[PDB]
Amino acid sequence: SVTSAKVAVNGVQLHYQQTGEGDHAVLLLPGMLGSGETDFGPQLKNLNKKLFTVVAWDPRGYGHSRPPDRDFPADFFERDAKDAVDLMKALKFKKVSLLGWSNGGITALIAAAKYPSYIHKMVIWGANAYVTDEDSMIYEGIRDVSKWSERTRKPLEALYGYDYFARTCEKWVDGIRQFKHLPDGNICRHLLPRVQCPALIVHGEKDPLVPRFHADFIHKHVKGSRLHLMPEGKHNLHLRFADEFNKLAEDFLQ
Ligand SMILES: [Mg+2]
Ligand SMILES: [Mn+2]
Repeated sequence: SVTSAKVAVNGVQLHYQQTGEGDHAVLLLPGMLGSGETDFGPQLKNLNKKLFTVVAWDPRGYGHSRPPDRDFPADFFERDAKDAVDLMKALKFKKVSLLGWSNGGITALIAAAKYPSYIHKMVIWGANAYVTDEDSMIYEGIRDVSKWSERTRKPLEALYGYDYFARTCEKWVDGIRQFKHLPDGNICRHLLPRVQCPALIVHGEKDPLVPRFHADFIHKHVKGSRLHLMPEGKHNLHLRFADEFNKLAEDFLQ
């Protein structure tokens, strides 16, 4: 049983979903253009409701956190990280663990580094702490939503409507693209050494959007982190292998 609602945080009404009664609060952070509704169906239903209290948020401009419309300033990842922790604080949790997928994992790495006393543990997958030419190219091939597989496009076209969907996707490529021009193509390489909580980095060896070197780099610099490779996993491994991923995360969080 899942409840959806909005809460006022930093000038925006953020939408989120909540389920469970457990004393271990967990925030599910979605990837680009994501939402609790489209990115975390299997988690919101299957994660142990006895052990955890699960919340899936919609970053401003994504999901149902509209208005406002999504924009991508130089600090958009840090802004999402602030909103994410302020949202959990708004919901009265005193500490939380984080499950971050893709851009959501980047956000989670940032939150843990900036608000270490608030974060217990974290599980991230498909994140990249910087942008390279290989990434830049990958993102260019993702730009046009029309070129997306009817399956991957259906839920998002339904959520936002084509126009907003395709357009936001464009601004995202332009937004994630801006980092290549900073020293080291940096997004958060400098914050990895500041992550102080136990971290589990999962990576699908067949992930087509994020090269494995990004998972190896984050494992290397996040002290005490563990890196788990899934031979058949792709970028959406928590959906394609929900039961397998869920056990991995639940075993790690306890
Ligand atoms: Mg360098
Ligand atoms: Mn929502």
